[PDB]
Amino acid sequence: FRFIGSNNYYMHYKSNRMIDSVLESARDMGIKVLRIWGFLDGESYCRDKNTYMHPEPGVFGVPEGISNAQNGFERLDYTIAKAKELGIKLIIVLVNNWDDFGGMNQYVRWFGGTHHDDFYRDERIKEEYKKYVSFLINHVNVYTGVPYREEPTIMAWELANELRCETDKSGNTLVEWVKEMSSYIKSLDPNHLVAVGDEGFFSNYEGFKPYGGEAEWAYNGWSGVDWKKLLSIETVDFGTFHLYPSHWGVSPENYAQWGAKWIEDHIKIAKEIGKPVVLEEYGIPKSAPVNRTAIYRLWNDLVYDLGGDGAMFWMLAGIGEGSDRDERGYYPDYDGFRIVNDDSPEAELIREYAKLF
Ligand SMILES: OC[C@H]1O[C@@H](O)[C@H](O)[C@@H](O)[C@@H]1O
Repeated sequence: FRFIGSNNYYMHYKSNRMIDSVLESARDMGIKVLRIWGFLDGESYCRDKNTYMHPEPGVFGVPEGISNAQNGFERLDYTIAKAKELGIKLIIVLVNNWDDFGGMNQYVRWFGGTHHDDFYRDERIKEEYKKYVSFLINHVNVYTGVPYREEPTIMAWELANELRCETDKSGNTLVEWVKEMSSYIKSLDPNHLVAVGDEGFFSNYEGFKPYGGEAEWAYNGWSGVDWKKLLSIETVDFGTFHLYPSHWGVSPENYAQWGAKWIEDHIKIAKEIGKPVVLEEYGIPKSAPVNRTAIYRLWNDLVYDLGGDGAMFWMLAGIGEGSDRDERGYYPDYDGFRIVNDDSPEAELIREYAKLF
């Protein structure tokens, strides 16, 4: 199974109209897999979206006594049931490295820690993450009757979006945490694939250096991620990597070749370990002084020709509503990476490549 995929982060708190639009757009475009968030941590983040998943330790869903709120499990249930109908598979990520939707720092605040990376080390935090993930994976979808652990529309669980641990540049903290949590998920759900959801950083591997000497930190272990070691974990089924040369220090004239080398290196390493590998987020800003579609074509050709298992752009949006609606009625392009199902050269490229993979 090889595919063109995408990402959408608002499938657990927006309306039926808006969810139907993203999933219908994916089906129309040929996008087979959508990577979505399965978390909403912290009372302030829940209140901001009027949607509750994990507002406090041991509270899953809407707090007793709060009325007029959405339950993010019910919105995720609706998303899964519609994806099932429309033939879209879902990768569902279980916490954010970043503060959007609470993330690791929200868990550290709950447990009175002092650094983001206490999330990997404090046993009280690790226990709360396992309680959350157990609740989610055992949750019975209210539109299908099928618990998520038995739902084939879900392709994979992912431990943590873009996990990093800068406080341990040896890589060992993340290896231990990924071993513990991926084994834990397999103990709950022996059916589904498990992956990490990280960006794919290397930790000073002989003969792997960045294109053009830019963004060395992504090759030399700065983030505390040793991707090869993570991919070798028995309870990890496939490797994930992300690609944003414009965020990482690469010059615009080097975005294409830096990204090309990044894809080549990840596929070579995963092929030697013998597990599948997915480029699960990539993006070039709409305003970059290069042809974004030709970069996306180059990177999709490389994944296709080198035998990578999937290429997933960040990100796909559909129609918008309320305060999230732009000049054409769509959910707005807030970050410069949005693609929608229109006549843009990027949308045309995605439709063309979805026919190939
Ligand atoms: O904070 C810097 C990092 O921020 C994240 O939001 C992005 O996804 C990364 O690409 C970036 O390196």
